[PDB]
Formats: sequence, structure tokens, C-alpha cells
Amino acid sequence: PRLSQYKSKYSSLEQSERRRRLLELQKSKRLDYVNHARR
Amino acid sequence: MELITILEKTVSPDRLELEAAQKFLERAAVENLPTFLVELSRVLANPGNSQVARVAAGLQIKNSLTSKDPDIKAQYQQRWLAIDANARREVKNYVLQTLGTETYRPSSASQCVAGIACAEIPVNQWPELIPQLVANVTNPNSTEHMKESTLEAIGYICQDIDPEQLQDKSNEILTAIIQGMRKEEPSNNVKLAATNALLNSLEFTKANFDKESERHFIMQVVCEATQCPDTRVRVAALQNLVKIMSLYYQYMETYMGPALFAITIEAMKSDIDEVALQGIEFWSNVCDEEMDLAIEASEAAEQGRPPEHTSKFYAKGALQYLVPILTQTLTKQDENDDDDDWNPCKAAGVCLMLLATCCEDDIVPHVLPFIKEHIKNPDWRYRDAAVMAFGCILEGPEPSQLKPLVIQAMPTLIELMKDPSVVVRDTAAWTVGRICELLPEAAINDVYLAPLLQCLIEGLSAEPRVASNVCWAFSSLAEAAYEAADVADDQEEPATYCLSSSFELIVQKLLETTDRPDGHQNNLRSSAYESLMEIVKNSAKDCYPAVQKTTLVIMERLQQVLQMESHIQSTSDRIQFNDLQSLLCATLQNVLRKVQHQDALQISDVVMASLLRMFQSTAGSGGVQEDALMAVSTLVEVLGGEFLKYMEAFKPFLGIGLKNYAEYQVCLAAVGLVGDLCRALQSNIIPFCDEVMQLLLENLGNENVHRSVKPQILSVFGDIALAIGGEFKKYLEVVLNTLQQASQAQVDKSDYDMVDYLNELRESCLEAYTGIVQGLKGDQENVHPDVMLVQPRVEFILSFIDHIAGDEDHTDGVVACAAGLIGDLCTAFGKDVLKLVEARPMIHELLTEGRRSKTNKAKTLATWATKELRKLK
Repeated sequence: PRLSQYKSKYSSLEQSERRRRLLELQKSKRLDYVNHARR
Repeated sequence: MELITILEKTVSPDRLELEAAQKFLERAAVENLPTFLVELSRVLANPGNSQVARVAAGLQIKNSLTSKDPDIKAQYQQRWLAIDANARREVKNYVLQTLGTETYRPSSASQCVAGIACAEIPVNQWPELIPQLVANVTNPNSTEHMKESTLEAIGYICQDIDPEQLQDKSNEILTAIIQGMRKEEPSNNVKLAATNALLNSLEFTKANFDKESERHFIMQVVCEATQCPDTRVRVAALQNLVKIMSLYYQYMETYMGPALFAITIEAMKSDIDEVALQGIEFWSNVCDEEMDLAIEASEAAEQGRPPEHTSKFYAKGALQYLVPILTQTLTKQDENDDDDDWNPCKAAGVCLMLLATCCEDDIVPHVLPFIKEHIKNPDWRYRDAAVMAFGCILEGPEPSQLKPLVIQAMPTLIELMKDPSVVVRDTAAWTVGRICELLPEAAINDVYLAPLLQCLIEGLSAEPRVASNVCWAFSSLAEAAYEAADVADDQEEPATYCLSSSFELIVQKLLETTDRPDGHQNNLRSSAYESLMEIVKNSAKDCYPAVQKTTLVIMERLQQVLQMESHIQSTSDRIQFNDLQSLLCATLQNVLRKVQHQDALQISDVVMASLLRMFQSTAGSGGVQEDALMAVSTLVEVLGGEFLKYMEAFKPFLGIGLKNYAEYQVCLAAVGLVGDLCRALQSNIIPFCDEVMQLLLENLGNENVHRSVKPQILSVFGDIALAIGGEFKKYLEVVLNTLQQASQAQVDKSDYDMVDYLNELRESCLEAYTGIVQGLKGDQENVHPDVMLVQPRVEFILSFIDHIAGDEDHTDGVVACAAGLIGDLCTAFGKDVLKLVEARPMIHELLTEGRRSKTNKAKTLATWATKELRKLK
């Protein structure tokens, strides 16, 4: 059960953190690029 | 032939003779399901037929009503309700007889009873069920099996039932369950089965548990079960305690001290692993409730009212009793340690960690004494417990209590990484990495960096368990040295952060570790490709020497791999070899991002050729593994205008990456892919939109996709809108459809399963309009022209935006985009647009919240969006 908490590191190689860091980088590049002409 | 015969051939070791049975059975199930089901149940009830023919007959009925697939499960139920009552009652009838008349240890009728029930309960069409099930187990003349298999049926019912359904029959169901748990009950089987039933029923106990008399009657019976000589009953009972603790915390006042405390604490001491687990698990669980409460309370007091649910701090009150046991449990290691195994030792360690994070700094005084006594203890099972326990209390308490301890603990820690006991060196690595992760100021001591960096270098070539925790030990060190140089004071990735001095050896030593023969053990290899890409992020701008060589090093490995995969062999050659490759399609992402615009050209041309050449022979051959797309979506962020060389190969290959509707996890990439393209060509992508139209919104049919999937579908129309296209005006009337259905959708957020996504299809359409309004209007617009030409819907655009703030739930993500819109939407024009904002009350309730950080920088949207709103009156 709580085996993923037994010596919990920070090695983001699992399914989730692989796609989110990039999917959050894009939204970043969005609110950056998109809102470059906004203001 | 005869049905019994066919059913008996479904278990033959003969492949073909088995194929023939499962075929004749799907035949009679198509020509007429009712008669087939009736005949099957008729074989189930008759105790004459062999044990085989009955289990097969029961397996068929079961598979015709339910499934491990939600959608398919929802249809098999509609097919049942579709059948007339004559055939149904008959099937239901034969299912009941079978109860008790079986000998096949597990009952097949049980899964059938529940299967049919889950279909006839919501619409109240099995009135006999509940009473018959309760009476079947309350009757003193009921045999062992009769009382057992009946309770197991209720269990399945409680599991697969729609939570908002078994409310009406909670009393009668809870009655049958409790009666089976009573200490009086002779059969431990009936007891066990009865207890497992209660666990599943705790969902809808809620009115029942709200009556002191009943609540107590339950707890009383649940506690005595933990005293039953049968181990199974004990565990099943303690599990209930754990669930009653998380759910019904309010009513643990009158039970904790007077009973619970002793039971749980004693369970921890029991040298019967399975029992000890539930005990340790029970208190580690409470550390997640009182945390969630202390975090729920530190917001109720910040909003001006008492918390809905109030804590009691049992974890704190039991701390002095838990620690001595949890630490002693850390003495019971498992010599042959497979990190896929779970035990009291590991559980105890996990618990102490939670106790430290829950009790903040109340834990330090109780753990230190244990560490001193054993950190240099002659033993190995004790000496490991000291190092382990120390790393478990590093998070929670403030640095005004740890840093001193960690400092004088550092020297002792470095040396222990060479201790005879491999286990000690294993825990050592985790602890050290655990230190630099949460205490960079102590891990980056001028007189320890070199000695420490010397210890990790030697660890890379050690045993996986000890070496894997080295790769991460390095990661946290790089993560720390990146914020010990950027403290700062400068903006950019510093030219020279600490590690940059010894950095050259590290990166040239991680290439060996990742290419070790024993790479599959303990995920060392994987952790090696990982620590690399992470060590790069936390690099310096004078660490450019190695980043070059390392990049070409990775490439040389990458190119080589993407050539054996054009002609793949067996499974020891498919996902087998693409393993190393997959890890490369993530290291390249972290090097192509952090490198010069120069080098990322020759690379982006040879790297791309590899991703696509491999694409011309991996699709469709198990792939696309959705990794090359990830890589591509980073080349675009590098090139911009230099994505012109390719594109065409991407035209069909990206076209198929957007067409896949089965793999609802894959299309995810190819979409955000197109998004980065709008930031590439930026002026020539329009014709590449018709695809997403009736090929992604066509994925909305049928609805067997996923709850998460929805936003990205439309959220990538906004970024496409940056290219003159006058066809975005023809999906505006479809974007006004989705955000309009999420409102109609009565997603009852009763449980935290519906809410975690509920407010997500909203943040979607927001980004859409933002992009629409923008692309269709430059700084100065000679002809605007269609901004106000969305007026009538701007009602909902600002009313559902108000409805976004209307509910007591909406992530700051939705809040962010909700703010951005109002602003530039008023830039379209302000024609009673302020009198339309002043129109709805909860509009500023959101804007204000927006101005109220968190989040950081999301808040700036709602803080500026008030300027244009304050430009007319």
C-alpha cells in the first residue's frame, strides 16, 4: 500500500510527471506568447 | 449437444476444444439471451450437476451483467433491464436457490446475485433481494455456507453498487452484516465474510453511524472482532477501524481511549506481520486525517469561521507510545530485500515519516535518543534503524532544530556509505539525498561538498539498492547547488554554481552507471538516465563543456537504437530495446531545452531524422509509444522558424497521432504538439485544423474515453487562432456547446472524485475564447469585426464565468484564465461590458480572489484585469 512512500525520492519517471512538466511548459509558453500582444 | 457438456468443456486444457465451447456459448447467448440465462441459472441451482458445470454456468451469468470496464459494465446492465420480467424473475429465482447449495469453496451465485442486483437495485426491481439476503443469514437453521455465501453476495453488492443507491437499504443490509460478526457466531468463515462485508458497506452507513445507539452497537461488535482467535477476522476488523477513522473521525472521541488506543497499539506489537501492518497502517492513516484537518483548519480560521470538521490530535497524544514501537520495528529488517515487498519494518519507517510531518517538531525529541544509541551500534539491524529513523524526521520540524543536528550528523553519514552492511549503505544514500533535498544549506557546507561529492562518485558503481539512491542523492545535490548559487543574485542559470567545479567527472560517470550490466535491478539504469537529465537542468552556463559532449553521447546512443527497431525481433526486442530509447526521449528533452540556439540546430536535424526514420517502421508496430512526439514538441520550442525542413513527414504521422481514439492517453501528446506548432510557423497552419475538428470532437463518440480528457481538445484551438483563419468563427458555435454542457451536467461533487476534475473543462474553453478574440483582432483593427458579434452568448460567457465563481470550488487555474478573459474581452470593446460585469455579483468575488494570491503570477491577471474594467463610468 504505502510502498510508494517508503523512502520517497523525487525521481519523476513514472507516467504522470513525464507528461505534466511538459504540458505545463506549454501553457507557460502560451500565457507568455499568447499574452505578448494582449498587453 | 448438451449444455452441461459444453460448460464442462470450457475448462479443458485443450485449446481448440476450449475455443469451441466459448463459441457455442456465445451463439446461444446471441440467438436468445433470456432463455440462455434461464437455462444457465437452472444448471446453477441444481446440486446434481458436477461442480464444474455449475461454476461455468455461474461464470457466464456473471459476465453478462458486469465487467471491469465501466462503460461495458453500464451497457450489460441496460441489456438486463431490457429483458422482460418473466425471464428475469426466473433467473433471479435460480440464483437464490444456489445460495447454500454449493460446495465450490467460493460461491458463484454470490457474484451473480450482486451482478443482477447492481442492475435492479437503482430502479427498485428486486424487492425480494434485501429481505431474502438478510433472512438467509439471520435464520438460526441457516447452514455455514448459507450464512457465508449470502454475506459475500452483499459484499460484492456494496463494492460494485452506485454509491448513491444503497442509502434506502442501509439499515436492513447493516443488520445482516452485523449479525454475522457477533461474537456468538460459531463459524469463523461466516465471521470473516461478515466482516469483509461491513468494510464495503461503510460507504452508506452514514445515517446509521450518526445514531449513538447504533454507532456504538457497531463499534462494539467491530472491536470484539479484533479479539477473535481467527487471524483473518482480526485483520478484517482492524481494517474497518482504519476506514471508520478516516470517514467517521467525529465519533472516535468515545472510543479512542476507552478502547481503540489499546487495540491498535497492541496490534503494532503483535509479531504476526499481517496484524502489525494494520496497526501501523492505522496510525499512519490518522497522520493523514489530522494533517488534512490541520490544513482544513488553517483556512477556516483564515476565512472567519470554525472548521466543518475539527481535529483532536490523537497522533500527537499517542506519539510517545508509537515512536518506541515504530523504531523497534525498524530492527526487524529483511535480509533478502526485494523492494517489491511490504512489511512491518517498511511500514514502521513510513509511519514515523508521517508522524514527523504531522506532529511538526513534536517528534524530534522522541526520535533523537534512539539515533544516538544506534548510529554507531555494534549491530547492523539496529545501526540501520538509526540512520533510517534520522532521515525519516528530516521533513516536518523547522530548520531551527534540524540543521544543527544534520551538520554534526553529516560526517558520521559520509563514512557509513562504506559500511560492511549493504543495507546500511542503502539507507545511507537515501538519507544523504534526503538531507540535501530538504536542507541545502547544511548539505552545501564549504567543508562537506567535496567529501560528499567524493562519496556519491563511488556509490554510482555499487549495488543497485545502494547505487540507485546515489543517482537521486546527486539529483537533490544539483537541485540544491542550483539555488545556493541562484539565491542569487542573478537571473540566469549561474555561470558557476558549486558543483560546476567537479561537474565534469559526474556527467562522465553517469554514462557508465546507466550502461551497467546490472541495470534492471532496483531500477538503477532508469535512475541513471534520470539523474542525468535532472543534473542538466541544475547546471551552470560554464558547464557548457560537457553538455555538448554529453548531448552527442546521448545522440550516438539514440541513433544506434533507432535502427534495430526498423526491423524488430521478439519481445526481447520490442519494448525490450525501446526501453533505453524511451529514457533517451526524455534526456534529449532536457538537453535540447538547456543548450545554445546554435548547437540545437545540427542536432534538431539529425535528431529529427532519427525520430522519423524510426517512425516509418514503428507505426504501427506497437507504437507510437508517445515519446517521439514529446521530443518533437521540444524541437519546435527550440527552432521556431526552422521546423520548415520537416513538417511534411509530420503531416501524415502527426495526422495519425491525432486520429487514435482507442488510446486516450496517446492522442494527448499529438495535440499539444500542434500547439507548439502555432508557435513555430505561426502564419501557415490553418489547413491543419480541419483534422482536429471531426476527428477529435468525433472522439466524443462514444463516451468511453476518460474524465481527464476534454480540455486539451478545445484548449488547442485558441493557440491555432493565431493565423488569420476565418474558420475559427465556425467552431465558435461548437465551443459554446461544451462549456454549456458542463453546466447542464449535474456533476454531484458529494465525494472528492467528481470535484478533482469538475473544475477543469472550464479552464478549457477559457483558453479557447482568449485565443479566438486575439487572433481575430490585432493591436489596431481596421475591421475588428466579429468581437461583439458573439454578444448574446457573452451572457453565458460572463454568466457561466460567474457560475465558475458561483460554486465553492474552482482551482486557481480556472480562476487564472477566468481573469485573463474578462480583461482582453473588454479590450474587444467596453460596450455595456462593464454594466455586464456589474451585472452579476459573484463576478468580483472571483476577481478579488484572483487578486488574492496564491497563485503566484496567476493572480496578476485578475489584478490587472480591473484596469480596463475601471476605464468607464
